[PDB]
Amino acid sequence: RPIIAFMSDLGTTDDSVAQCKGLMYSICPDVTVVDVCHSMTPWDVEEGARYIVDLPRFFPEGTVFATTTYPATGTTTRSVAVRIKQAAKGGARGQWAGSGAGFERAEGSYIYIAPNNGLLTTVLEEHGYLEAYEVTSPKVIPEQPEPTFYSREMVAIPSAHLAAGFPLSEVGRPLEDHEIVRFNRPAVEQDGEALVGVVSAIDHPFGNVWTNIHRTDLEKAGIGYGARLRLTLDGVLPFEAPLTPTFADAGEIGNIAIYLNSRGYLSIARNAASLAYPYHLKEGMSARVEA
Amino acid sequence: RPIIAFMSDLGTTDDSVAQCKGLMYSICPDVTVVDVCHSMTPWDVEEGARYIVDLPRFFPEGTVFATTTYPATGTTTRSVAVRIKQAAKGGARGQWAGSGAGFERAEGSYIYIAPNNGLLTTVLEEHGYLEAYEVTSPKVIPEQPEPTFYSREMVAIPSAHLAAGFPLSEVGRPLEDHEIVRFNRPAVEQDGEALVGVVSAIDHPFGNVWTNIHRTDLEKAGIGYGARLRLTLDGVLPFEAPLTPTFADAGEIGNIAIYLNSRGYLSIARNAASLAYPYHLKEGMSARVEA
Amino acid sequence: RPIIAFMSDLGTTDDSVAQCKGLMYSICPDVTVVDVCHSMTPWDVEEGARYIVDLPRFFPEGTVFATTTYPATGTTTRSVAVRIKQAAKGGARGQWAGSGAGFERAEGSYIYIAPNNGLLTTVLEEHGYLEAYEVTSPKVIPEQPEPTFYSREMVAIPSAHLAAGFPLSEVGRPLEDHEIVRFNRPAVEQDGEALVGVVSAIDHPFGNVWTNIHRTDLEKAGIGYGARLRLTLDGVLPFEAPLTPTFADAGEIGNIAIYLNSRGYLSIARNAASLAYPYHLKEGMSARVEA
Amino acid sequence: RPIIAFMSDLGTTDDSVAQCKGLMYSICPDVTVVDVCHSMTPWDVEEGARYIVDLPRFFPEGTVFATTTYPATGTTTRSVAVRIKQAAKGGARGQWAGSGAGFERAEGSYIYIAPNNGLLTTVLEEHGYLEAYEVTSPKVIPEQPEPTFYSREMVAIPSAHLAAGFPLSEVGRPLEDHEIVRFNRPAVEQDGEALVGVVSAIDHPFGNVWTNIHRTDLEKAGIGYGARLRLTLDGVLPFEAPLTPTFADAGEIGNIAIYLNSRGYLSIARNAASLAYPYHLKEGMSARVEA
Amino acid sequence: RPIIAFMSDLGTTDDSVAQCKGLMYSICPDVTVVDVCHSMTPWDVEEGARYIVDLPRFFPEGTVFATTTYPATGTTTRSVAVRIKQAAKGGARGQWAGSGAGFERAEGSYIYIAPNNGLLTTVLEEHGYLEAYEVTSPKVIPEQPEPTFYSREMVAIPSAHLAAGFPLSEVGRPLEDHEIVRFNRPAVEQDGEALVGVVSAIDHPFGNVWTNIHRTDLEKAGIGYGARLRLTLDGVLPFEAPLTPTFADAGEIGNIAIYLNSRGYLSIARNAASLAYPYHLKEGMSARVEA
Amino acid sequence: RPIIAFMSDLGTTDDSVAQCKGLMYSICPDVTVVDVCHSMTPWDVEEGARYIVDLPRFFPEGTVFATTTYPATGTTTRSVAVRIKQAAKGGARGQWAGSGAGFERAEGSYIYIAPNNGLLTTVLEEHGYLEAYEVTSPKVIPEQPEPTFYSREMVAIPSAHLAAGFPLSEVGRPLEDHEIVRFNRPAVEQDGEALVGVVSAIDHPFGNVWTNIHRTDLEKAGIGYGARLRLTLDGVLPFEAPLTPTFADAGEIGNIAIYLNSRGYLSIARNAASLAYPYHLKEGMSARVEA
Repeated sequence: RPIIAFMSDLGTTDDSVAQCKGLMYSICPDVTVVDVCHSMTPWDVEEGARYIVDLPRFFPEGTVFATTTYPATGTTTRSVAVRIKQAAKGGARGQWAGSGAGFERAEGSYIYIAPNNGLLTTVLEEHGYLEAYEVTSPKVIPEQPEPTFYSREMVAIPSAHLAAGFPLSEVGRPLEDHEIVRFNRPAVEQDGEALVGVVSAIDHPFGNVWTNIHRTDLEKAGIGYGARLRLTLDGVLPFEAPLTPTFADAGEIGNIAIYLNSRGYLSIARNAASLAYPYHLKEGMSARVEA
Repeated sequence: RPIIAFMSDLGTTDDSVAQCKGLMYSICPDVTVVDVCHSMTPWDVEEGARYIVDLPRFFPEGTVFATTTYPATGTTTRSVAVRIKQAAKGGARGQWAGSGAGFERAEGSYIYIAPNNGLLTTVLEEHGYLEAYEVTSPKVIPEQPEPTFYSREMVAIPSAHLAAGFPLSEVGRPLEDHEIVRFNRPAVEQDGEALVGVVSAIDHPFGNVWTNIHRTDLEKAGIGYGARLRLTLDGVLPFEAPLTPTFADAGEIGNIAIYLNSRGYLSIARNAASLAYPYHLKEGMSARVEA
Repeated sequence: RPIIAFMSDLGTTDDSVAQCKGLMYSICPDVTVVDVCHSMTPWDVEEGARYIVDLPRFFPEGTVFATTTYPATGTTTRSVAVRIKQAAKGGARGQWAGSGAGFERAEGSYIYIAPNNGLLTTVLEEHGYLEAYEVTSPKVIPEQPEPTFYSREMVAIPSAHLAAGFPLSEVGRPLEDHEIVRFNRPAVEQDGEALVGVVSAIDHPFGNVWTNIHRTDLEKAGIGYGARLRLTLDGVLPFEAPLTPTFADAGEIGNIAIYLNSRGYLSIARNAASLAYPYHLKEGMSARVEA
Repeated sequence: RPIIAFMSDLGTTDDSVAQCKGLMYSICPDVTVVDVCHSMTPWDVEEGARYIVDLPRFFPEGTVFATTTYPATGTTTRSVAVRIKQAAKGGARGQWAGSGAGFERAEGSYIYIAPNNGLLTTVLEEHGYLEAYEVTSPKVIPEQPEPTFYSREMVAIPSAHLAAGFPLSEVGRPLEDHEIVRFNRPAVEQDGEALVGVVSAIDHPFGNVWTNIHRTDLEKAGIGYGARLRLTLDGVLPFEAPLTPTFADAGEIGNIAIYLNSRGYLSIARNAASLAYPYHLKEGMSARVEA
Repeated sequence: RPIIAFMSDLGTTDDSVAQCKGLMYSICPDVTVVDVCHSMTPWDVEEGARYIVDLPRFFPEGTVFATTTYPATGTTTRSVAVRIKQAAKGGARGQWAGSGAGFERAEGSYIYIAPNNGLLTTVLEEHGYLEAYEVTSPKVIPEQPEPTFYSREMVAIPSAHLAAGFPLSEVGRPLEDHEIVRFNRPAVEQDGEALVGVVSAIDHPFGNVWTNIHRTDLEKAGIGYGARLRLTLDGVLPFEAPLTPTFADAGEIGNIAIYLNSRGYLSIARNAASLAYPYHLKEGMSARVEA
Repeated sequence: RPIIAFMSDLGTTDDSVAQCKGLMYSICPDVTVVDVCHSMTPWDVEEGARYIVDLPRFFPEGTVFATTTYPATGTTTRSVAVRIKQAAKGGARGQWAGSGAGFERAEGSYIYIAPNNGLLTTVLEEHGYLEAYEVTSPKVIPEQPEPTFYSREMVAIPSAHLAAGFPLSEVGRPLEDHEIVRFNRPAVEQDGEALVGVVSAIDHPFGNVWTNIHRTDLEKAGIGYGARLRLTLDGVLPFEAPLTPTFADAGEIGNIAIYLNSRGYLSIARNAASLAYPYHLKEGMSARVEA
């Protein structure tokens, strides 16, 4: 029952993803390929990271995550395959996914194969890893790899091999922690009683506004459900609401809610209407929260 | 060979759909998940209805349709699961689908699971149903559901359990008919010789115009195949043609044709050209027809 | 593991594709359906041909290609099914796809099924074919096809039967080469010591400019890696650079690279930046090249 | 997935069984056919029952037992198809079979199909049944059955339809418990402090002797492990020994051991030597035990 | 879904058959090997013929029949492969096999492969054939065959290739009819109103007596069900019984029945008791029948 | 595609093997179970050895050989699982099995699992081994094994786990060479010019006589094909014939042939007739050869 969950910047308007899928089913005959999304901004490793960090707990043990945008295609720079440690609990609260109490997952049950460009920064940060290797072996990549299509050559093809049970440690040499590339991110800043962050994403197609202020940052200022909040966007736009668990807790359609999203971050939205689209609110704008 | 066909307002640009899927494969490992589409206007129940009403006859018996947009997420509202009666004969004229004489479907062979928010209105009206239940069991939903992601918690997760053979009647108590929320289907109003209707959809990506005027509406006022027809849109733009089967019957590329769509409503289009896009014609415009 | 690769003009915004997939699973329960893409410009056969031509070397032998845009729906015109000859060697060097030396594909291993409207022009040009038949038999198409949906009736349905092992030569009469429709392909013309051509596509979502000038055309001019080049677009915009293997060989992020793409064509791009989008460069602009 | 386990009196020296197996693959192409044995004494239903009573706990759920000796072939009699109740814990202590703590089987997971001549007597005594039906529908048996081959016609063929998923209750009319034939079973009689029974089988190829005296029959006389016992066979030959778990607990090769077999019955044997054969001990000799 | 049905004189007491099977799976991984029998009397082609002649109608179309006893192992003799024409109807009345009306089989649908030593005589007589080839290709046999195991080298290995889809006509040169060895078949002789044949087999494990006098011989003599018959065996045993369809019509257990076996031949037996065994009746004893 | 090849002393007259196969299918649903044989003399390890020693080359790599005769059942004695090194060449010549030049088999591609009672003595001599383990883990055996059926509990069940891909080294502690029991192998003795051995087996159903004098015993003593030989059985029957490759090279049916068998060992037989049976020759009689 092997599965590959597939995330790229290849787009949905041509045959790029199909080329990758064909090779996958060739290497691992009865694999299931699951598309995450393929429409991220090319080269934005920070954005791709967001689409893959919370994946593991939803998926059956032994899932291979094939995640790629490949700015430096055709250079010396290679792919990293890693085995993660803890399929982290996620969510507003911090639980497993599934019916009942949830589906608890065993340690070291997921592999990520990605270019070594920092795409995995937040995966390693939240899940840890037990082992990591550079992907070099003639058995899992082409001997003459196409210079313009490294997602196919250096990610898709070897993810399929992994999926089929080609042993992880046989793909190439082990990498020291310092050889695995990370991007940097400003942390949530404190300002007395105030937390200062950024709008990290607009949640499409709804136009909810996700921040980088996490519950653990909030409850650092002793902030939890019911707290009467002021949340300033773009430095000039206050917004006052109490911290609620959902959209409908604001009353009337169109009314403002400040809440915790399903990845656990502080968000703002309207009840059954768009917040972000009418006022052109954007990823990148400042976000401050206070009691 | 269990199948879940999946429709949502989740979008195609993030990991939301993938999370649902992972759970689907976690619950029912042998399942095939088929995308319907994920790009409907959020909170537009009438639009989502349109994409799910015709599904059943095309699919193998035993298929679960997981269809969701969840405006009321995090509240007390619970999903409804229904066994439909008839896989209604369709086409533009009334038939089974498939090669030969088409594949006949036994009654009672499909299950829809959806928020009780009206999404199933046209499904129930076109197919009828044998049994309906509230989805409340912790055997098929989380004991602790995520307040802002009910499509995943209350539709995706239980559909998989239904797909895997969990007995329909164990998911929760049976619902009486009026407990199933309906949206209103405003009637085609008679004025003189003319039927005062509406454009119910633009058929993308061709840009044909679909109306809410059924054969039995034109039949009620005499109108049938071969009649010369005056259709006015938005109270401004007129068109005139005989009722025909396909777009090429109109003659030259770009010629207007008026027909019955592959589901039986009065439609209009150009031949191998777009009618809607160059004149900015929209869903919601008034549509009047006279002979 | 029979596979169907599916390319249509049906869009990603309604239930059209799902109707096709449903029938595909009804006819051939073990089938794996792989989406190529579904978002081509309606009635742009040259555009669709582009997304299907390079497909075959990537899939396991036996794969059926279901490829469809049906301008002439509901008329006399029937589909053509072809067993191709060579699964060609593609890319900037010309080789097999996959790990190792690649995956060698036996001759006559692939079937295409398409409207006889010229969609398969570059497929027949590049792979050749061994047999070709008109798809007319009631065992493989509906006895009464829906007039306005020929992709479902004349392509998807019979593709599934073919995937299931229905003998190719039984779908209808064999076709002589002259009965298979082609579109015109603009030649490369001469003026001074310069190959004159055209921009054949914008590579989305990167903004890369792909021309129709083949490596074999440059090889006739005496041009391999490292020759300074004057490439003019639209008849006013000039560019200058040597032929290099990848984007990184331009130096600075934003610098011009002139390369051969993963299909083997003269192309122009920016290193980790977009060329086409900022200057509104388009499929169809003149493309003149000189050393 | 689907399994048929087949036990017959057809022998192993001709094509009888292969004619059946071929019909099984014709009807259910995915089936796996497991031979139980085919060499029972023709018309000896007590012997045939022995080879099938303990079958269920060992096989995956859904498995079908095709079990036949048909002395009444060509007459008005029909087979009975039964869904049994519990896969009832077996062995010299009672437990599920398998690695770890064994494999748990849900109730109602198995189907036996057999002539209604008493073959299933001990199956129904030990496992119970939830439902039972006469096999008469022409959907599952030949319209014109071979008169002298009822094993193939009324057992094999319909066994395959059941394995394929035909509804049990659609094979024929339900049977009241009294319509199901049973053979008479020798009771364990009491004579002073002693239990008088019978030799129920010789265990080939080891020459072990099995009696019809159960662990439960012994618990009544206050007999468990380590009790010194005397056993008289055929009315002439006596033996004396304690009750031990295994053969090697007797010491010397060839030493007498008295134990409970893998079904929990009072047995007698020699340690890695044959008891029955040198002495011509036979199924059906009197068997008397006393402390 | 490819199938090999395997009949040999290899015996059941060693690894000989496992050796052939392992090769069979090596060549054709997806294959199902179905045992006919392996216990025939070595070098008795007439007996091996009886076990293979009635096989085709019970098996799915495409079945390869691998049938071998090889007295001439290690010489210049080669195997023969044949495509049979008609999968003949059989049984007491002459019908297709299976439920309902039984499963009709297409012409040209089975392949037999055997040493050219006469084993196929009755097969070719009953079914005819469309093509016959000598088996000599180094693609289907070893380049250096084991001199004493031609059943493995020249039947088992090639059958696997055939079942794998290797083209029949490529195995070697086509054979003319008289190149295929036949053994002599002694005719049933007419004697006034009587028919004079022989006992062709004892039907194990029951000890029913099978003659070579076919139903078409009987009906040519005016004999049919309900005819009062004298059937003299061994010259001196004038049995008397009506020709009845089955054993039970004889009445009491042990009573003599004269019937037509599942091959359509005149037979004699006891109702639920053995005829051959207690009186030592054997293959080769004269059989005369008359009203 | 996993295979268990299965050899035992369980017999074919009851449900013992069926019990083992059901557990095999429970554990590894997609396994194909191949019967070697089940009719060896109980407790005779020398004989079981013979049926398993030549297996490897004929089978697909990854095959698990489940081989068992379990005298010391119920004790502390445990099963040993071994990964062999060399899938040795065999036959008279010394080659690979299969068509063409044969199918070479990679090093360490087969696993044997057997009681530690010496059944593997000849497997390890012929094949070598890379790793050997005591089978003890509750992951691969029952926590409470049935004391009279260790073949099932300690061989069958764990062989299924190994076929299912449970890591070899995790069944229990590694075993040193001297912890692996072997039986005695009294050797071929040189008597000046004579070689003195023993009749190692009578080849059923043919009654050919196999010695333990190998081809290397002969080629070392300058005896190859063509040699005029004197072969003395029982110390008193001095047969005389040339060394030929096959039976038919002796001329007339019934004639005496001295040859090399398919295992490579010196043999005597008749051409198309039995040597052993008429004269009651036996396994264990003396066997002297000389030129």
